[PDB]
Amino acid sequence: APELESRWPRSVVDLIDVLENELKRQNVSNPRELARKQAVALSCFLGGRQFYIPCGDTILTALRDDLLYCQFNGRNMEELRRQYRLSQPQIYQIIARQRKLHTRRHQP
DNA sequence: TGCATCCGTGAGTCGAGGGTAATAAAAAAACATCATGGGTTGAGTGTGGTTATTGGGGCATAATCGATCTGTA
Repeated sequence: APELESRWPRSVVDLIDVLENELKRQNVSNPRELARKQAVALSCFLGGRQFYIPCGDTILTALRDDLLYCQFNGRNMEELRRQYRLSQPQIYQIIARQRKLHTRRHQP
């Protein structure tokens, strides 16, 4: 049965909902139809091929990282370390990185 | 020389329906041939698998402030 599902399109189905919950959350008109055509593009784009999808929050780091730099206010280095369960080295690194990032924004 | 005889000629763009029909023999055998259906090749498209990683975070080993009790005219 699992091996039967191995080549099963069940994965396709699982995805329309993955698209649904963000589209419904973002509140756009007509979830279902938008997401199915949305999937068809992926099917043609990625038909019959090995693909590494960035796994296990790697993208979510970048968004976790952006908010943290926004809440870094110069003396709360302990506060956001509890509330993200991160550590001193992590905090320092992200801080310096996003600081350079914004400095490229303010500076030409 | 006169006679009949045959052989090419003769506009131009345009439109709309546009196709119709006097008749007729059956058996048999014989053969050709395509049509479907079932089975080997074979030709794929399908799917997991080991091994090259390059940013990131991390602990060492160093370093430059911040706050108070002992020594010198």
